[PDB]
Amino acid sequence: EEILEMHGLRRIIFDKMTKAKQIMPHFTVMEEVDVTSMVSILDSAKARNRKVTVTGFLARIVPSILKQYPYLNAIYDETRRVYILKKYYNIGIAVDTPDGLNVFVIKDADRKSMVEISAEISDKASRARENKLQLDEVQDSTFTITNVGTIGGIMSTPIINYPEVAILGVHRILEREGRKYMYLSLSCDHRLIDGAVATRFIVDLKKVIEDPNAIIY
Amino acid sequence: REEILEMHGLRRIIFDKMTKAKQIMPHFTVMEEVDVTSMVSILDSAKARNRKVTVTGFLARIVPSILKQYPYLNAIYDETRRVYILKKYYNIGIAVDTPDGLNVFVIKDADRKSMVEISAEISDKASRARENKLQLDEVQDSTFTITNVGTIGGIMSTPIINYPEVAILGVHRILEREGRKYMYLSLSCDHRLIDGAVATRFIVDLKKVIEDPNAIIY
Amino acid sequence: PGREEILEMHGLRRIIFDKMTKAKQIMPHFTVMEEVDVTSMVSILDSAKARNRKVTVTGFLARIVPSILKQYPYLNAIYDETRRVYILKKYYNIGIAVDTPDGLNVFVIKDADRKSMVEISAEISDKASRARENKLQLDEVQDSTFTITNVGTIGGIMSTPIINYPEVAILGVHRILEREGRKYMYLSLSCDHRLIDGAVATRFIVDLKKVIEDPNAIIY
Repeated sequence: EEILEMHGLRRIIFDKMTKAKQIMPHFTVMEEVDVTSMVSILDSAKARNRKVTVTGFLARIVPSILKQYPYLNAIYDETRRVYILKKYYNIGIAVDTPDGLNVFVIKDADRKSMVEISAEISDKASRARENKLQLDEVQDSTFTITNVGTIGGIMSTPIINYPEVAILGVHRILEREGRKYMYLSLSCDHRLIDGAVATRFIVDLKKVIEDPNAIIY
Repeated sequence: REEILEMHGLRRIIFDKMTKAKQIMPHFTVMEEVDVTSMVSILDSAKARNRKVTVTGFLARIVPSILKQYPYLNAIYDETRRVYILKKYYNIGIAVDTPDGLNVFVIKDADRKSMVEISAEISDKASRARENKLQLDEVQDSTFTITNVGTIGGIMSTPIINYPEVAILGVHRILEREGRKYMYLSLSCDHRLIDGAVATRFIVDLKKVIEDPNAIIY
Repeated sequence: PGREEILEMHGLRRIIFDKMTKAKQIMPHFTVMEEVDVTSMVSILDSAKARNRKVTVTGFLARIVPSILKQYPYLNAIYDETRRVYILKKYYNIGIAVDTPDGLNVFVIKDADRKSMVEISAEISDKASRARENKLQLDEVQDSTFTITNVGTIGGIMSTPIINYPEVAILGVHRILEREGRKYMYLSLSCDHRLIDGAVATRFIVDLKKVIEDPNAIIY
């Protein structure tokens, strides 16, 4: 039988994942989303230009709804008692590497359009796998998105990249009937993200991916 | 540019008691799918003359029934480790949203109460709950808890049992398929008292009823 | 009104209390799930319920899973109590979850990679039927490198299972469905989200979908 000891990166996640579920009791909701109009919005932007990914695109909406449900992007402090809510909506997106997991953070989302968000993610990925991500480039996420939905899955119950308060679960696009669906999932600090507040968000995010001719306004 | 926001009356009460919730009770939570077709037209008819009732208050009536079949799930955790205390009355925690936070109220002795007596209650217990007029009377010895979010959204959640009880039951949005109307159900519980198996055997033995309410007359 | 009743604790009950308390105490849990075209499997079972009793879903599954624990070695491990340790295991000894009157028991198909479909399915009843009668021996309940829990012999679409501590991964079997015009079923995974990352976890079950997905090829 072969062993090892906890190495560099694998060390960071060991201690941050223990912390994560050590401290924050998790609650998770899932919602079906008609990503049909979605798809053809991506299959149109792939032709007439370049880029956008399912991931990137979902990162363009996510802030604007964090804006609306304020409690969803805070972090939890040293101090039991307090919270620091956040008003600079910028996201992290977890990538697989060789050495381990990662979460580069694309700064103030709600100001880089969709194309950009999605080249940002690649520059930060194709480097993530080289692990040449300057330590600047991994801080200050108000909130995080995780997509297995490239590698597979249909539904996940993620662990909240601490010390954020929420994270979002992206997945494989599945073909039931004749319209393309994808389940999303949200896990969040149920010390503060209550019954409704939880859902009420995912349902709203749902509500947009499910009518993007709107996003325009 | 940030915002402090500590906590208040309730927030702080929920904080500690969610901390305390999922700190001791390890969580198995399972989901079955229910052909709630035959339940919906039950209700949708009672609108056309019977005044009520509600998806919840309906589940609430059957729920106790099925508890008496598997005692372990209507059981409260305790003080010292080493102690179990299952109860044999039935008061069901059913928890609405407020602007203040998550409130939870218990329909005392639901096993004696009527589909309507239940539902015509949850209403006057929750119109209050948001406008914050709810007596201590209305909030103590719960035996188990049900939590409808599908009046809002979602297909399935991973809800967290209300302490110190031992199981909980999530309800979520109702969707068409064939189109018969299904919706997913979920119940989470303590994996010390409720071995995985027997919880499943609870929701199916619930699932079954929701799919044969004719046969609720037993 | 009302009247409660204080119900104490026991050998096996209290050992479940423990394994469980201490399961989620330190295994911070992740869950993921895919859906399988179990339609091409399920029918295989059906040709062989006719001529060669028996073979199950649990049987079928048990005998594929290790060959997929081979590809990703990271989930076939114990979790160590000099804290920071590995014990990535390299032999496969698959666990099983089963309801016995007294409480949840587990047992192990010693060396799964060496046993054919039937033999394991023989062994499972020859142990469940004996855990039920509470006559199951100390060397049979040990050494599990990984465990499967089936509930869809009673129900469930999908559940978040709890690892048999101190293993490191668990796979959760469910009922089949009949979507249209196909027979699907949800599988589930739960693993220590440290010694097992984000992707990997799914990347795993997906390759396990893959070889339920086309059994026709699993002659070799």
